[PDB]
Amino acid sequence: GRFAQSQTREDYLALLAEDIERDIPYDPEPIGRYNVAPGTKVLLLSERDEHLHLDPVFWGYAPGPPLINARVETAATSRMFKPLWQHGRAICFADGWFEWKQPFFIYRADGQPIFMAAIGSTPFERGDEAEGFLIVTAAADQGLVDIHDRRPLVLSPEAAREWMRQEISGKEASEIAASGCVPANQFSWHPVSRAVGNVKNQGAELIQPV
Repeated sequence: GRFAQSQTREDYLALLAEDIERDIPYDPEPIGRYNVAPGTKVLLLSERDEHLHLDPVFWGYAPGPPLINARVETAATSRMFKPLWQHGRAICFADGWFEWKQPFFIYRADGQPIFMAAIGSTPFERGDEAEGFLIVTAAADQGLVDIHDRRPLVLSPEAAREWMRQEISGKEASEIAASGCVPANQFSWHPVSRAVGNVKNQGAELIQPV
């Protein structure tokens, strides 16, 4: 599991929320992460107290090496994940994600951010070291099948906002996940350097065609 989250907070928030619906202090500095790895703290978007918040949350979830993904096919009915599907929905924004067929970087053709569905342990603001978030995954569709069998569940801006709502049930979230998934025809992709494999590599070049 690996993705890029390189731009500024405002770059990611433009499609999701007007200024007054956010409690996300202004910071003009790019997040600047070209190679986001599991087991690190990642800026995670969620809704509480009627506002969007951005909290640094552990990418991983360990029961009693940590899990990093939750399959959409089973998460909502999972004995482990069903409560998180109900109460711990979030969004992890990104520029695109990496997968290894030879690594590829996958991103929206229109250049807009991807809003990846996530589930995790609320309250997110507690900075838990073990009970963090997971990225929800789906089966690869269309051209993506030739790269890998899985992909992140990516939601449209409308669906991402709905997904995060505390007034939305697990059942409603399952409907939103189905109808709001961004299909593969909306993405482009290209091979990138093999350097992305080593997490010590963090340069801007990692997302460029090779």
